[PDB]
Amino acid sequence: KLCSLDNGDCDQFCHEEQNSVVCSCARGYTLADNGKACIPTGPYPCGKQTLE
Amino acid sequence: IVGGQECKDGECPWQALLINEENEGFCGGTILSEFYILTAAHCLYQAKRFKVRVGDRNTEQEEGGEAVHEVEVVIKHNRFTKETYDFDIAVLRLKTPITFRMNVAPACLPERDWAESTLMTQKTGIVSGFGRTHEKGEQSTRLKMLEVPYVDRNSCKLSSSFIITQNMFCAGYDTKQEDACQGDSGGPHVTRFKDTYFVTGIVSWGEGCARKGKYGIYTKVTAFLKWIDRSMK
Ligand SMILES: CO[C@H]1CN(CC(=O)Nc2ccc(-n3ccccc3=O)cc2F)C[C@@H]1NC(=O)c1ccc(Cl)s1
Ligand SMILES: [Ca+2]
Ligand code: NA
Repeated sequence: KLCSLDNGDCDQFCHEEQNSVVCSCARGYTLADNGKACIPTGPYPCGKQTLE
Repeated sequence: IVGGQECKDGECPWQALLINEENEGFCGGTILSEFYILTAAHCLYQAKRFKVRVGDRNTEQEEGGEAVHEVEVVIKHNRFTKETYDFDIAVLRLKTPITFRMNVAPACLPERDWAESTLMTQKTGIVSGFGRTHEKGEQSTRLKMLEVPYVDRNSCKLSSSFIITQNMFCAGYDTKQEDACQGDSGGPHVTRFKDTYFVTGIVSWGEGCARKGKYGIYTKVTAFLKWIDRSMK
């Protein structure tokens, strides 16, 4: 796909790689099985407001 | 911060405040991990001895959750100079790791190419600090936050009496009375992308605060992502 269209449907980082989109996540998150979503590995992942 | 609003609870948890000997804040910083704080290189000349406060939103009143952390190693960009204010970035390693908690948590470092094409192309970013609330006013005891438009490089250069480098960007308003100010230096400029906030700027400098036809000048973090990386390992 393209990263310039809805961020390749990634939650975080997007890169174009062989005519297709590859998503990735910041440290403290692991890429979902769906290859789009970023799942935090602990209670205070970076860049998330502490609302709860 | 001139204009803007106080951060609501948990809204600005990556904010660190640098405090001199007299326990007074004089610069901000951004929490990057349990051991590291990002700040401005130019802040390290405005005090020899300083510490790092986190979890604070109201300096006058002490709450449940604030903490002070001593500085272990100061890592200052080797190319910063007061002459030019270029390479205006430093990292600090604390003596004791932060415990993340309400109002205390790190901002994310983005991947560079994605940040360039995706974060720096947003309409606006967020800057935050306990700095002066007017050019000639006092610092705020409440932590404030402010949305600032990204401002085009050419326009910024024209507006400016000092050289803007590729390690700087401009953000803020032409005449609207909102900006960062003395005391916010070193603090966070972050950009929100789908509910996650990524470090994009470091409050760096400005001619006065919120002056008409002058913008806020921020260190361009994307130039320094590898540098911050090396500094933290
Ligand atoms: C009243 O508060 C003001 C007073 N200012 C004092 C000051 O020295 N500002 C400057 C700092 C650096 C520079 N500068 C930039 C490039 C090359 C040489 C050089 O000297 C100019 C300043 F005016 C700094 C302070 N303003 C700010 O910190 C900011 C305003 C908007 C942002 Cl973002 S930081
Ligand atoms: Ca307090
Ligand atoms: Na202005």
